[PDB]
Amino acid sequence: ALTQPASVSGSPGQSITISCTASSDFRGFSSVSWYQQVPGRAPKLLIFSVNRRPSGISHRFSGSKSGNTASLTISGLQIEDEADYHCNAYEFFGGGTKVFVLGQPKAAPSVTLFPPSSEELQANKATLVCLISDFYPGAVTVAWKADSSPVKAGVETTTPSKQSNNKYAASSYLSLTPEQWKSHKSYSCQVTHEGSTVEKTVAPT
Amino acid sequence: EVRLVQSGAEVKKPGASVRVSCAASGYTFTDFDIHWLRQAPGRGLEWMGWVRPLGGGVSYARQFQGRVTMTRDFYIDTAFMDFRNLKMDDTALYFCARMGAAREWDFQYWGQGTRVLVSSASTKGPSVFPLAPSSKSTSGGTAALGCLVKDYFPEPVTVSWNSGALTSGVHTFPAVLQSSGLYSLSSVVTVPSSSLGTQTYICNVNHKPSNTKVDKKVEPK
Repeated sequence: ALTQPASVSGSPGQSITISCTASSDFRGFSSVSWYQQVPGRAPKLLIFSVNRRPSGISHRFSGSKSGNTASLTISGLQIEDEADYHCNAYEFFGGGTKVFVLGQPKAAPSVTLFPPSSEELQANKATLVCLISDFYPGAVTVAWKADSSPVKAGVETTTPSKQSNNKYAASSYLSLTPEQWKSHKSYSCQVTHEGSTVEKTVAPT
Repeated sequence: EVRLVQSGAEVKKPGASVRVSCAASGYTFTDFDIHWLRQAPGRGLEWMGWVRPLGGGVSYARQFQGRVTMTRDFYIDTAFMDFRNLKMDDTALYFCARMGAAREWDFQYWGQGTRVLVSSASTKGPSVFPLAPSSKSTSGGTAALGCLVKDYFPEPVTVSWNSGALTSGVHTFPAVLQSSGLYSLSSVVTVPSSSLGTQTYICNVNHKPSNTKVDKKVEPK
């Protein structure tokens, strides 16, 4: 019964604020806690009673409350602040908020497209593998094309994950029958990132 | 000094059971309840219940009553969460947690998390297909070749090249989850394009859950 924004973006040095709103009927909302969590890892308590912070937590994190709405403010945004943030009051938790820190210059993706191997076609299967890497930020739109027609069915795209060099990578797979692959002139993996597009094409030849 | 250590990841079929332990240390075990929470994929945290080491009292959210049993062994300061008759939507990252000394529902101490995957899929070794290099995968002085590690379950697989002798240029991408419940990933290595006719390239795929190891030679085609 706690509502948080889906995401909040900022650039280093700025101050951002994440809200946590309870229902109108909520009598215990004065003991709000805030947590930082790298996805897949244990949360870390940041603020635990509107504004109290444990020992070892940066003073750049501060909490406040105005009626039914609590707020976590991050002063002097740093790249290390890029994580998920959760609020809770008693057993009730918010949905979580993804925080993005735009701390790198824009970087165009490199796209590599592999056709189905003949060894997979012999098994009467066919997979097109599109690998996207070294782009920043991590918001790409991947679109597949059969000849020039958009393809919706059979596509599976991962969410962009960070690499060692702080840039993102992702992979998109197009599953099709061998007859679908051999009956078209070509297939294309179209990657659009920050208004620019990189397109790779393969043909059953 | 305060530590909460949970047991390892689990993979189950709908209708099976699972026991997750939480070994506590660094404080007096009977002074704090041990809470249990879970995080579904792409979702927030969800409180499940707690167990009281002193006396063994428990409390549960409604949707877990009748399927979740929380206990403790106070001689070894370990709490247990028994989840029976699992459903597919019980797939989550499970946490045990302890409140801070303020005891104001501020979870200052968390276990490292336990992955519980509930899927109707069964263990399956991967099919390894070569991603052969061609003129449409070369970038001047370098060429991209790889291996398609297709339709395995569950995670993970590890991929190396030439028995670990090939390190630079290797990029193993995170796996994708097909709608069939099976996983697939790709592993590509950037190599000098002049070496395509002389150097042998072999990806070594290891899938411990199925006890399967595949060595796939990749050559230009």
